Amino acid sequence: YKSITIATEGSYAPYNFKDAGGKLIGFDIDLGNDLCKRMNIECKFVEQAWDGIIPSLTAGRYDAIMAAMGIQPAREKVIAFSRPYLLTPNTFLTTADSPLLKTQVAIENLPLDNITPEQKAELDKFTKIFEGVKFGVQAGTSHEAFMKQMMPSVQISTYDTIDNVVMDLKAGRIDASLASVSFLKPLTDKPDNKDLKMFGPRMTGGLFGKGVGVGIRKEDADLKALFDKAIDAAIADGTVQKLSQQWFGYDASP
Ligand SMILES: N=C(N)NCCC[C@@H](C(=O)O)N1C(=O)CC[C@@H]1C(=O)O
Repeated sequence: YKSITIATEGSYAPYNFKDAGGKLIGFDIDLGNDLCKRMNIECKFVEQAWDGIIPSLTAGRYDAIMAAMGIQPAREKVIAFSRPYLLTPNTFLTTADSPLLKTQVAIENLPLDNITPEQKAELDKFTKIFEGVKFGVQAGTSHEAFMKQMMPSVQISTYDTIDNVVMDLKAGRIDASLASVSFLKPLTDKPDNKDLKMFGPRMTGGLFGKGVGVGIRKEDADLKALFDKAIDAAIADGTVQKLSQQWFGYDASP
């Protein structure tokens, strides 16, 4: 390889978004550039809407995806992934005045790989509390899949971008949402968002898979091996931890 094009969304701060000059910035951009430097590959980042991000990769419009993409089992049927470059659980979001905040959480860290009767009872409790609660999630995500598969009785609205979900939550058009802690913690840490709060179990596994990875075509085994070697090196030397603290305000490195 000499040069690659990496697609990102540009609507998921602080992983990938746009600066004042309209340039793509974020953890995914800084990490992508760092990995390409380690691989000795010229790096170009391109903006791509979420709906076509995977088919544009398999159609050969670009070489890789770095766009806060969970290493999701359903996506693994279509594309390959690098080893994880970030780890995160997933949790709920509501307003600071919501009565949902008073809900007791019985299972703080809830793994979904092998749901026990105890874990199912906790999911069922939140499903019942969510009756009559209007949820909003980003379309085409594991958050949409979790609500449709694990909480089908809950009213759900899907949105083109997470920015429109947050806008409708602030406006009172929806009552709650679901996204990763890596997205929600920096969002709720902003003084701009003192009126928003994370709540509920912090979920991992199951349909979410494990970690965030670089999406790569299945046939590009050499490119995956190059990314995996570079990611291992960037974790080992503290680069992923450094960039995670810079963008997220905490260490989400594997
Ligand atoms: N708009 C974007 N560029 N990405 C949205 C990814 C949302 C979701 C996913 O992959 O479907 N995520 C998870 O399931 C774990 C990590 C990731 C997230 O919410 O940060």
